[PDB]
Amino acid sequence: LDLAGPLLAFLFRGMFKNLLKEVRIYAQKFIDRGKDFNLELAIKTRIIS
Amino acid sequence: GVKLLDISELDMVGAG
Amino acid sequence: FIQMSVQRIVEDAPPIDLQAPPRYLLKFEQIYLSKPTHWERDGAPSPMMPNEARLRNLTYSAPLYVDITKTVIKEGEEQLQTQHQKT
Repeated sequence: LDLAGPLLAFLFRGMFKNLLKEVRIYAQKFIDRGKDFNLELAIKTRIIS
Repeated sequence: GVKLLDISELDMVGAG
Repeated sequence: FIQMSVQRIVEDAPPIDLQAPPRYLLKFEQIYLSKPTHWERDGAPSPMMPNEARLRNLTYSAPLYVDITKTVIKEGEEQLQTQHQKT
């Protein structure tokens, strides 16, 4: 019986995967520009929320 | 385990 | 879920590796929650009560922070490890 716990864990997996994909895209974009990315702007917080 | 933060340790970065 | 499974989902995530060359590593280590708070239009945190959430059509939610270690190597055989606390 998947309760709130396993269920929310299942969602949080995909959402954290998507967050890591987003910061990968942002960091690759700014690294290929030759300059350091700001980590705090790389995170799109609205994915999880 | 996940730590708890008190409300006084929340910096006002969410406003900036 | 909150106390254990979230921290495990973060810990078992593979660290992020980026190139152009300048190598960049990202690793998430520790997880933090505060009590459910609310920032008004002034951006001022305040403890949000569930009755307020029912009444004002808010979401009884707690912000989530993570400690992140970025380890950048500029192919000079040196690693700069900068840590952002409570991101």
